[PDB]
Amino acid sequence: MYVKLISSDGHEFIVKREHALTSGTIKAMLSETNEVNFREIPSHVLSKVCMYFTYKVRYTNSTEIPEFPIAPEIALELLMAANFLDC
Amino acid sequence: FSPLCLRALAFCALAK
Amino acid sequence: MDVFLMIRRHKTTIFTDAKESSTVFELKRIVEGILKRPPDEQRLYKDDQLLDDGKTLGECGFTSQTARPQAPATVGLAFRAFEALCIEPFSS
Repeated sequence: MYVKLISSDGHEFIVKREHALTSGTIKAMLSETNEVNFREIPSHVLSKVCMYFTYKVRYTNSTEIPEFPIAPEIALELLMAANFLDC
Repeated sequence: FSPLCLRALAFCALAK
Repeated sequence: MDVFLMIRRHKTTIFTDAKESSTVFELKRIVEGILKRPPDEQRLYKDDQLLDDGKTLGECGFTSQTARPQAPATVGLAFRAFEALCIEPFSS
C-alpha cells in the first residue's frame, strides 16, 4: 500500500506504492520490504520527484494537462534523479 | 495523452 | 473532488490525497493506518491553525486550486506526548 523513500539528508517520504512504481528503478528494487534509501538524492529534489509521481498517475490517459513546474536552478538535479530513477 | 517522463520535462526546462 | 496533500511532521512527509468533502477526522484515520497513532493522539494544522475534526478539508481551505498533484498543500502534524508542531525544512 505505501512505501518509504529516504533522502540523502534523512527525510522520509511515504508514498502510495502504486505511485512510487512510476519509477522503473523503485519497481526493480522492490522485486517484500517497503523502504528504499537514496543516499545521493537530497530532500528538496526527492520531494519534487514524489510530486511528479502523483502528477504522472493523476494525468495518465487524460483533456489538457497542467504544467509540471520546474525552476531552472534545480532542473539538472531533477534530471539526474530522473535518470537514476527511470521516470 | 499522458505527461512526458520527468527526464524529458527536466530537459525542456532548460532547453526551451 | 480530490485534494492533494503533504502531511508533515519532523522529518516525515506523507504524500496522500482525499476528497474535498472528506473530514479532518477521516484524514487522521489515514495517518493512523500509516503511522499507527489513533486520531485522538493527533493534531493536524494548516500553517499554525489547529483543524477541527468535524470540518471538511474544503472548509479548512484545501481545494483543487490550492492542493494540486504537482503542488500539494502542506498539513502539519503533531503527536500527543501534545508535542510542539515541528516540521524540518527540506534541503537547499
